[PDB]
Amino acid sequence: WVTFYWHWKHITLWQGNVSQFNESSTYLMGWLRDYLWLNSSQLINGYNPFGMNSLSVWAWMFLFGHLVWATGF
Amino acid sequence: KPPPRGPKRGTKVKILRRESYWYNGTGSVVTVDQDPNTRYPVVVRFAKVNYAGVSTNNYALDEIKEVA
Amino acid sequence: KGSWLPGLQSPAYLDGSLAGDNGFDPLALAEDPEDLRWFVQAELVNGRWAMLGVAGMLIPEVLTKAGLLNAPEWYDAGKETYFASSSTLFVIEFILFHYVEIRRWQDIKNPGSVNQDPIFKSYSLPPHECGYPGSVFNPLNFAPTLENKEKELANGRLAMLAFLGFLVQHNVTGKGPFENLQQHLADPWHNTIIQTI
Amino acid sequence: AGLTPCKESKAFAKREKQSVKKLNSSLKKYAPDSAPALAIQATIDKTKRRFENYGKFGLLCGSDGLPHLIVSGDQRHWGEFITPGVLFLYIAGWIGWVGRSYLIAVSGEKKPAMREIIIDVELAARIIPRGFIWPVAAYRELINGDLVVDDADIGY
Amino acid sequence: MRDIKTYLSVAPVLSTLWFGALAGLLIEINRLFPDALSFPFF
Amino acid sequence: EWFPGQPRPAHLDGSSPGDFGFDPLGLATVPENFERFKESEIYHCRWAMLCVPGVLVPEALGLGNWVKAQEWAALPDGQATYLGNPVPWGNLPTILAIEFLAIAFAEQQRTMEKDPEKKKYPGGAFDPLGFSKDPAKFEELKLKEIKNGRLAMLAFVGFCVQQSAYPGTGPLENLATHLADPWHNNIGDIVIP
Ligand code: CLA
Ligand code: CLA
Ligand SMILES: CC(/C=C/C=C(C)/C=C/[C@@]12O[C@]1(C)C[C@@H](O)CC2(C)C)=C\C=C\C=C(C)\C=C\C=C(C)\C=C\[C@@]12O[C@]1(C)C[C@@H](O)CC2(C)C
Ligand SMILES: CC1=C[C@H](O)CC(C)(C)[C@H]1/C=C/C(C)=C/C=C/C(C)=C/C=C/C=C(C)/C=C/C=C(C)/C=C/C1=C(C)C[C@H](O)CC1(C)C
Repeated sequence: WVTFYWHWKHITLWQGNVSQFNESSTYLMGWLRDYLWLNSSQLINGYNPFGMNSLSVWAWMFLFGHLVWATGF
Repeated sequence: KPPPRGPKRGTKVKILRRESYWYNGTGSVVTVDQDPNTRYPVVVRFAKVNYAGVSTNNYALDEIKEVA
Repeated sequence: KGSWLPGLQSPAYLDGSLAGDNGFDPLALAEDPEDLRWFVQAELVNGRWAMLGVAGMLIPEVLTKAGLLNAPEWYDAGKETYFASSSTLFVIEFILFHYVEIRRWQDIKNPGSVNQDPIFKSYSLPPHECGYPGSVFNPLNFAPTLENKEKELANGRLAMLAFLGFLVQHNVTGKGPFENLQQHLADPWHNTIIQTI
Repeated sequence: AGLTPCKESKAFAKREKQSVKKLNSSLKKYAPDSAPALAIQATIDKTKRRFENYGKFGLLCGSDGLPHLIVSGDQRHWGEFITPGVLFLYIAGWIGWVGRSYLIAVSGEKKPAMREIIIDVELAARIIPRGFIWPVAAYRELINGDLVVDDADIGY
Repeated sequence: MRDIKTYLSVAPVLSTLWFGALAGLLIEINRLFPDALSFPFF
Repeated sequence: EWFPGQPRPAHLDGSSPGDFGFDPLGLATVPENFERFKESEIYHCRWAMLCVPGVLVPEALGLGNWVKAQEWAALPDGQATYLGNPVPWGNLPTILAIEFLAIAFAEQQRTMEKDPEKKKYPGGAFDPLGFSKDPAKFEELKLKEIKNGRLAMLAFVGFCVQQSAYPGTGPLENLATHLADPWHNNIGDIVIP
């Protein structure tokens, strides 16, 4: 939670649009939409049937996480 | 004529034992075996049932206070 | 005595020894004797000061609307300009009352303790009855008998009621209650709580 | 901290305008008399008078066109926390005291569980309205020390 | 008859009716005071 | 008693000058704590009693403010003044040094002596004329010192709060101003609540 808060705050400040944070950070759907959904769109397209990118590893590693975690269950 | 130990009857007792569910608890004597070869001759009923479902157990006299 | 419900039995709390008993406790508050004493004293003081207040409301209003005098409304008297500013008289009130009321409370906690004026040793006080103080309060030698305490308490209860009425009617209206009475006498049906909402 | 009341700010007016505008644009797809269209216009005027009411009670108002409470303690803005807070505290004390008194009363029976599952609705009714005493009564309790216990922990 | 009274005094039904009454009170207040955000009485 | 009706707690049976039976926080339940509190009370009242006229005397007569008497320390070239006399060595370092040495040295040599009665009441060479002549008079003047010093401490609290509410003023000044006009020059303007 702490790191979510810090990262969203800074990722808004760096783009100069802290206004968006202040507006749509008070309703959870705002967090799921403006913070996770959108900011993940550069990642999940790391590798597609049209090739790959520098981001490939992370995308791969990303999925890796969402697997190992599940195995814990 | 030999003085029977333990309270008489109905005497609400305060438990002094530590390792029972009713430590600092208020129970009721139901009888005491006058045999001096026992090692826990008093027996007490409660109004609160413990984890094992039981509601009675044994004690000596040292672990009792004859409150009233 | 006069149970205000011709069928209900009075609880054991209010036997009839204390003045004004009617068994009027449908919520069993004072069923503890010391709290009963507490509320006796509280009712006494509230009723006395409520009588005072309702007099200070009604009598000035009618004497002004009569043309004999001129004095603002009890609510319109705050902003008025006197020889003394508000805060001055307020702090003087505060100190004098923090003396008198704390003496009253000390008497409440301890029957017959703080009797004498601790300045001079004669002139002090004849022993009293709690809630009904002694000499320097009843100069006319009125005998504290029954039908005096009952009349006191009844007048004081009705005074409390009338004061709450004054306050809430000023809230809804802001006008002089005697003007409400005049409008009422004009037409009680056209003038009541119903129309003003 | 610079929060102007939206009796005077602008973004509030912009929010109000856009809301009533989308509502009105939705309104013109039915008969001007159809009960659904009637309820639509009703909600339009309702949210309008809401915006009006908000522009009547000193509501300091954000830089983005939104109300923002001021709970700093200053009773100037007290119609948000202080008075509703003490009102809810009164209600909660009511409920807590009435429940505690009911339980303390019904404790004296054969197996109080039978009356804890199936309430003594008669005793419940003649115990329930005592709420008006919860501040004062408990008070005296603490005065007389009849509210807490010292070394009785289990059993009762 | 008294049996059905003691049955009605069983916590489920009593709770359901109590909660229904409370919810009705709340929704009626909301109807008579739409959006009711502040305390504009004092 | 200071309070009528409220009974005196156990360990306040008079038996000491100044004991009018006031201890609502029960700090005096400890004998050593009690004697230490008596000693510190005597120190406090005695200091404040010496140190109120050191404010009054200058404030009225030829001096200025009781805050500016030390103004010499705020600025570099400050030199103290005796009613209009800048003594040659009234500079900051010398008075600082004599304060340090005298106060520390003395109060050490005096405190390190445990009579224990001499601590609260020195006497010794501070009673060669025998103002301890009369024991009745002795306890009486003890009570007198305690009361006067309690008052002086109250007076210092008043000085503090007054100079706070009135930035840069004088006790006698504010007294003359308020007296000059009764019902609108007082604590009222400060505290409605
Ligand atoms: C001494 C008590 C007393 C008296 C004489 C009055 C008298 C009056 N009140 Mg009033 N009032 C009182 C207490 C009292 N009130 C209390 C305690 C409250 C708070 C609940 C109110 C709240 C109130 C409102 C909100 C309004 C009035 C109004 C009025 C006036 C028109 C009557 C009316 O609308 O019904 C009065 C309405 C009430 C709710 C009063 C209830 C009083 C209770 C039931 C006790 C009184 C019983 C008493 C024994 C019977 C009357 C005694 C009398 C014949 C001597 C009238 C002058 C109206 C007004 O000024 O318009 C002209 C108005 O709008 N009153
Ligand atoms: C009137 C009954 C009553 C009272 C006076 C209290 C009082 C208290 N509870 Mg509590 N509690 C109750 C019922 C009650 N409880 C019930 C029924 C449950 C089970 C759901 C709990 C579960 C509970 C937990 C888990 C905790 C407390 C805690 C506490 C303490 C702090 C307040 C708090 O955190 O509550 C928070 C509020 C609640 C938990 C809501 C419960 C209140 C219920 C809904 C009221 C029940 C009323 C009754 C059943 C309805 C019948 C009405 C009448 C006609 C008979 C306080 C001593 C805390 C503690 O230990 O503090 C040190 C804590 O951690 N309570
Ligand atoms: C109504 C009231 C209390 C009523 C309580 C009642 C009925 C309680 C009844 C119950 O408890 C019992 C009996 C038994 C329970 O089982 C049932 C209930 C129902 C719970 C108190 C009013 C009490 C009202 C009081 C004390 C009013 C005092 C007014 C004053 C001092 C006026 C002052 C001023 O008018 C002047 C003097 C000058 C003006 O210019 C300015 C001001 C300041 C406005
Ligand atoms: C001279 C001069 C001049 C110049 O110019 C300047 C100068 C320098 C400043 C000066 C001065 C100096 C000095 C010396 C000072 C000091 C003072 C003091 C000591 C004080 C105290 C002071 C002190 C004080 C008050 C104290 C107080 C206290 C108190 C209240 C307490 C109380 C109490 C008690 C008992 C007990 C109980 O149970 C509780 C209580 C309640 C808690």
